[PDB]
Amino acid sequence: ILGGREAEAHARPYMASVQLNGAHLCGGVLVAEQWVLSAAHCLEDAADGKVQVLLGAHSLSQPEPSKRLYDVLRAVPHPDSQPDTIDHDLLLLQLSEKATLGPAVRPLPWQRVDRDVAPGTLCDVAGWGIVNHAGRRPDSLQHVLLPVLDRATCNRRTHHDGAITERLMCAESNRRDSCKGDSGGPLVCGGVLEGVVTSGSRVCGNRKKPGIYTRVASYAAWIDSVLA
Ligand SMILES: O=C(Nc1cccc(Br)n1)[C@@H]1SCCN1C(=O)Cn1ncc2ccccc21
Repeated sequence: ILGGREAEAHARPYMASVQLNGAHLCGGVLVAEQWVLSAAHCLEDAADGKVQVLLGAHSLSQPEPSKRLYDVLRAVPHPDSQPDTIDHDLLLLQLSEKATLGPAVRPLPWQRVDRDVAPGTLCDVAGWGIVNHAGRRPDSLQHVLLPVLDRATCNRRTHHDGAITERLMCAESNRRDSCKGDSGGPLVCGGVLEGVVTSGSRVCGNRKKPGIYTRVASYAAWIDSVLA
């Protein structure tokens, strides 16, 4: 998270860390007791290794009572996802067993009604992604409040040149943004999951290239289908 604050310890119980060989790769959001929603390209450059979801954390390294590592029993990518495109950049991970729910582990209600988030709405994106352009990996959870940018502005040739589909949404990127490793993370507006940070390689902190987030309500039927 570029230009953000450190998150309040365990204030976002839905928050998950998709890790490979004890190193954080992507953010994730607990959508059900045994399901974590993330991005489709998080396990791409992955070598022979242990893929695990960390729940109940604030610090990745320090011990916490709430912290629990889970094995990925099933990794369901969106059928229409491709490595080449940021479209349908969703991946549902089923945990080895149901998550032990508590004040620090609670699934987030995700938007089921397909309505665009009103441009200007202040949304909260959190993650353990790089905090500076030098690539400093934060140990503790970080977050930033970004206003939703309208698709028309986002699709300008100077911006994303029509790449933002009706299934995607945007947020402002002037210094304050989401970045590398924030991918797969949640975009929460009014305590409800609206977007998922894309795992597509982009350029953070520049206002002319806004943040791209996959609208969950746009893929509500697929999520429902998988979780059942
Ligand atoms: O690269 C990734 N994770 C990573 C790398 C270094 C440091 C940290 Br913290 N996390 C994940 S796994 C493969 C796709 N990923 C992305 O973060 C993709 N992505 N998402 C935004 C972004 C910006 C610049 C470059 C890549 C970007």
